[PDB]
Amino acid sequence: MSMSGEVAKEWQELDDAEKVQREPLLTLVKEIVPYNMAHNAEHEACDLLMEIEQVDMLEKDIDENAYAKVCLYLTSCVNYVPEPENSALLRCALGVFRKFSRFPEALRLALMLNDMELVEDIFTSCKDVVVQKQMAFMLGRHGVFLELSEDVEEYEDLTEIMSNVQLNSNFLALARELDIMEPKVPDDIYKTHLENNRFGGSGSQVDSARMNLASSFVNGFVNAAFGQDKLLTDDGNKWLYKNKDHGMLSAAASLGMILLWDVDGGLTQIDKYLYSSEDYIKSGALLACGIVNSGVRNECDPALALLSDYVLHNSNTMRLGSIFGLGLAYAGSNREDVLTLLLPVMGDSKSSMEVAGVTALACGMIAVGSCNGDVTSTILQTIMEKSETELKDTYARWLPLGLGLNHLGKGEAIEAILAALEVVSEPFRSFANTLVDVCAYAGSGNVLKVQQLLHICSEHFDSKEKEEDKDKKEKKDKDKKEAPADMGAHQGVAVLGIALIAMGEEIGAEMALRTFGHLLRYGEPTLRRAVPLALALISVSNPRLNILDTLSKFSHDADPEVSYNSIFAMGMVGSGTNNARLAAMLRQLAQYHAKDPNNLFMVRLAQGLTHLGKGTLTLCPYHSDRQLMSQVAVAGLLTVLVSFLDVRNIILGKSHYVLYGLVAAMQPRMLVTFDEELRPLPVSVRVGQAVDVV
Amino acid sequence: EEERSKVDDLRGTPMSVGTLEEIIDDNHAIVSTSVGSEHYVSILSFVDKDLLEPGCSVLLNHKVHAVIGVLMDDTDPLVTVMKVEKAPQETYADIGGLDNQIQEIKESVELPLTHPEYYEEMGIKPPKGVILYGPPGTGKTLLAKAVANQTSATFLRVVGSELIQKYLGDGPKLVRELFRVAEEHAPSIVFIDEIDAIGTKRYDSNSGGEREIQRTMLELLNQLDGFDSRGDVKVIMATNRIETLDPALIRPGRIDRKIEFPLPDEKTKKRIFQIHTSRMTLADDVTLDDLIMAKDDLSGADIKAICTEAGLMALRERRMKVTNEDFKKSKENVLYKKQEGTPEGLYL
Repeated sequence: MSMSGEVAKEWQELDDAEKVQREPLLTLVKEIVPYNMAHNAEHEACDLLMEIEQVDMLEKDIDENAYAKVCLYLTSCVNYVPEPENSALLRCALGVFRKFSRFPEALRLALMLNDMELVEDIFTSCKDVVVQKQMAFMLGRHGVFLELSEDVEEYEDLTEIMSNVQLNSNFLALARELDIMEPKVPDDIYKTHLENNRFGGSGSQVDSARMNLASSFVNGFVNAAFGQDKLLTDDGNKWLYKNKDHGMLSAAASLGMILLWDVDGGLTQIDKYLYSSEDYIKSGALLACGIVNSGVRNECDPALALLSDYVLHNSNTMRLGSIFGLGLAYAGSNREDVLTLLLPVMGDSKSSMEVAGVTALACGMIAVGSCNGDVTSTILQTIMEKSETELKDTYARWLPLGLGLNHLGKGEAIEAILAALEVVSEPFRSFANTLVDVCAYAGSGNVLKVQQLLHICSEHFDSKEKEEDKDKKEKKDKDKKEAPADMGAHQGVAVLGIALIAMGEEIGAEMALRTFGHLLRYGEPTLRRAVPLALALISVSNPRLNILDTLSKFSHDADPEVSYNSIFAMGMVGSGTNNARLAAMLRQLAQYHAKDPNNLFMVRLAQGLTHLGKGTLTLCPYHSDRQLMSQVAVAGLLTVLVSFLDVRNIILGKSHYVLYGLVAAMQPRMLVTFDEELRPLPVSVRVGQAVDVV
Repeated sequence: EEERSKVDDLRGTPMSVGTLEEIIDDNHAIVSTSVGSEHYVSILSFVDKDLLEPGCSVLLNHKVHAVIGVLMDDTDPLVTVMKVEKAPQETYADIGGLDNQIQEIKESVELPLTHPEYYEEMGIKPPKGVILYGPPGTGKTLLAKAVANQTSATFLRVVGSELIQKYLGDGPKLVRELFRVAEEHAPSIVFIDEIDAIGTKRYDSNSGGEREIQRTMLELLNQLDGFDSRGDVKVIMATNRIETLDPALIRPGRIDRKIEFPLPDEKTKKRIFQIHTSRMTLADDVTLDDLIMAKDDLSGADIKAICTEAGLMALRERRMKVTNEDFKKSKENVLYKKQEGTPEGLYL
């Protein structure tokens, strides 16, 4: 019209086409082009506000985007009746995509505020009420795909439109960096459960059909996988050759080949150190000496015979680390020893864990992928023989570690048979017992299990176990973000919050320093004692900066309880890498005059922070650690704990044969460490030797 | 909570703000308040006496001349100048064309901080910073790494200039400028630029002249020499031409790396302008083949100036247009500007 080409700048040329609409339709863009093309003219981009409506109703595309570059506003609300809107929008949907990638094969757009913002602004009304399946599927743009989805449960989002491997490589890569901040990640194939045949088959189809370059993610996948669950479900999903792929499965030759490679990257001293300690006969500690020979040998039977014959003396809990080496020796590859491993169980009423519960733990933990399936039914049948003598307390801690480890989705339920013994009613012993007892049975994930076990146990309620009971629901759902919503209670016992922040948040970036720092300053006294315990999870990213900083003030504190949780906070997550600050800090720590095991628990556990399963041949020399443990053992003089510490640094020191690292790069979590490490907090007598299994 | 309503009667409500003089081992702390008054103050409260140090703003209670505690000190007009950050608004996407120079010193500025393992095993270490020089922007050439060092740790820019900064000299309060900014973070980068000492028109006010400008530079050495400083405070010096530093001054630093950037070539100038215009061009359409071919030669300084006036003269048309008779006439002004001093020489 003539008003659009006026020299005056007076408003407005917007929305004026709604008043008189059908009449201006008689004209065409031929009147509009001389005003916008000629320079030194008024209403250049202002005339596009009326033109964006004419090009939209005429289905012309790439013109509406070019005219909306300056506008950026009227594109949202534009003329209401939805039928003309959703009609031309699908014409605009399919019509803009054909204007892109016409070369063909990119060049890509060219998130830009023109193309990506216009499809995002219109996507509002798209995700509001009508239609479905906007240009994000048609154009295949991964940039708009991040803005395509809306807040929803991601469990059903694991499926996508199938395409070529070329585009799927970039699709899964850019969808991964979107899901690293999201609770669910592509790595969830481990955790989930699921358990359907979909992920097992699709996991083996990414390397299909090439069996040569498949060496990665297949050959290195089966050998580094300790559990049979990944080697069972994927066995039916692996079609290569026929029936003979089991040689690289079951962890028979798998664990044997990587163990020989650990010897090539090893090794650990055998004759020198052990036979020299044999002239010292048996130390008065009866604590860390058994687990030594466990990981070391592996496989040799002569060292296994000294274990057995000795521990028939039955003295105290010393049998723990020993019989744990009975199975682990032959089980280093496969199967193994699972026949005579469970024989001492019924051969030794327990009446406690330190007597017959040792060998009963052996078959459970040393299993590592069994099931198979005889070991499952064997462990359940073996524990049903001993009930009143176990009873509900001491051996009920380790028994769930023989099932939930291998299979989180196992159909066999061992909880109901054990839960009938809770009639002992003891609130004290049940603390460290029922904590990991109900939690380590299975990973669950159906939300129905935690509701069941809450009604049958409580009944009522235990007034104590209900603390640790709700933490299982926090452990059940992994980093689902429901945990920050579950901490609003914040009971005076405070055990809820500390276990909630650690396990309830798993992500690459911490982001928890705002909440973790708030609970310690706003929390009641004595809570700061258990605050560092959350450092075993969220600190796996950059433990160097944040950990030793705050723990430096907590290490010199005179309170023995907080100093016991300080060195533990660093602990394993802080022992991954060495440094000169860690070695220089070791000075003056062992020079303290303080008594009690907290003194040597601070210094000696930090001696294992110099490396994990590395050396000594190749690489770090053992003479440096030998002179350190010898000079510190000359004090007191015994103080038998000086014989505990010098054998403590060689627990993980001389074991080797396992590189962890992390464990693990696949992002699982060790269920034996988080279990046992919570007992040393109210440490009394034998709760420290249960942790010595590691 | 209760300590707020308890000690308030023990100190206040009224009190005074004095200064600290000296401390005696008998717990009597001599303080001095305006004007010319001393006293013996023995207080066990809230101290913290070790962190104080004299010259402090420490309070003095009215009854009777006792120090209950401290609040804070701002202090002086001197701190309000810089106000951090500086944040990386000078971007590596504003520079380009230099390769052999950009590789070497990138290590020295990144040699501290990351990769500490082989840095501490050395134990000698080069914690001297670096040194820059050269016209017009040869010192500004690697300044882009100093702003690239603003993405982590901390940066400081101190204008050396010539006259306005005088003082005793004694350099008393400029060491304060370096010290107060390092107290916030304590990594540091300290940058000095444009030393005019050789190009002075005259001495400023009562300083010297001649040797007293030299002795405050010799004090600039003794500060920087220096006894005794361990950490950083990473020292970076820059100027147009350095005849200044004595053979003694270069030995502490910078004895490792000092830089020289040669005049740009056709590859650098094209990479200078195209990268400078990567954010913003003029009327798009810009081709760099005829730009470096027409004017031969001169630094990439003025190539932005002729483009500054390019869209500026076209702004008489309020956005976009080019007049062939006017553009080459407006280009004649800068073309002759460099064509007045064309020969040297034969600089060769």
